[PDB]
Amino acid sequence: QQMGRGSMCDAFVGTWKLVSSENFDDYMKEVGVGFATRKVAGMAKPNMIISVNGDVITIKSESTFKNTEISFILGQEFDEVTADDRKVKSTITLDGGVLVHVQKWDGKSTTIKRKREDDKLVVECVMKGVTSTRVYERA
Ligand SMILES: CC(C)Cc1ccc([C@H](C)C(=O)O)cc1
Repeated sequence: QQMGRGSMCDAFVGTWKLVSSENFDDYMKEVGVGFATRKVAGMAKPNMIISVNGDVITIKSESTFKNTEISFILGQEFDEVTADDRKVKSTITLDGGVLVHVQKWDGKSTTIKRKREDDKLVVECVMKGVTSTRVYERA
């Protein structure tokens, strides 16, 4: 085994904490999340842990609502059970410097984008015409 080199994806790696959220309840409504789940999920201030090991990216969300973990290879679709218990087919790619996560279920689709902006990790969640912006800071 030799030490691998880095990647552009290293800008995402680390431990992040949610510091702001806008329009998340409206995004969740558009997604189809029920009232009680929306209320509890909207209160959560997760930590998000992003790591890379070879071609495998792991995104771990630790919260008081749910914990989730996904591991994947860019461009390669996988099964995901979301925090609100949708069973989706997901593909994550890069669009420039943006991690683009598309989730498909029940004939619906939503896109989550993660991008570095200054010292922040900005998350855009889009369902149809509804966008929510969530901002993480280094933990
Ligand atoms: C709560 C439900 C809609 C699933 C869910 C949970 C977290 C997030 C964003 C990506 C984040 O990690 O802050 C989007 C969607």
